Amino acid sequence: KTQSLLIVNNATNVVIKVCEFQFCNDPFLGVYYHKNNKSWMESEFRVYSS
Amino acid sequence: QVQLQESGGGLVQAGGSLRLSCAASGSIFSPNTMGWFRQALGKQREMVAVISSIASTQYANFVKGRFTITRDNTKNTVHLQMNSLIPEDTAVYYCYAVDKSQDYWGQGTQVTVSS
Repeated sequence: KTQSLLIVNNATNVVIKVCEFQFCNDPFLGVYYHKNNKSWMESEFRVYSS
Repeated sequence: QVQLQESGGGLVQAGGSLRLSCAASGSIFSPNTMGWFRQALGKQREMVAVISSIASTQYANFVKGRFTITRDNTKNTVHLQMNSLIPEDTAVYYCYAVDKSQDYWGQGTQVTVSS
C-alpha cells in the first residue's frame, strides 16, 4: 500500500532499493555455508513476497 | 503515461443494474484516491463517490444508497455497481485518479436510463 526502503548487506556488497515491497511478518535471510570452502556465506532472501 | 480504462455502461431501462469499471495502470503511486464523477449535458462534474486506500467510502446525497464501489487490491482496480436506475442518473461518468501528484482523468462511459 505504501513505498518502502530496503537495505541489506550480503557477503559481497550492499543492496539499497526503494520499491513497493509486500513484506511478510518475519523478513529474514536464510544463511548457509558451502560444503568445502566455508569462507563466504550464501544467503537466501526471504524478506518480501513481491 | 498512467491510463484509466473505463467500461460497462450503456442503455438500460428504468430499474435495471450495471457495473462500470476503471482500471488505472502505469505509475499510480501508492496512496491513491479513486473517484467517480457525473456530467449530464448542460451541467457540471458532479462528484458521485470517492475512495481512498483506507478503504473508506464516501457518497453524495443525490443517489443515496444506490451506487456501490468495489475494490480490487490485486489489480488495484475499481467497479461501480449501480442498482435501482432512475432517469435522473442519465449522465456520462468519469473516474478521478488522484495519485499523489498528477491527477488523471477518464475517457467516459455513457449511462442512459429512460422509458
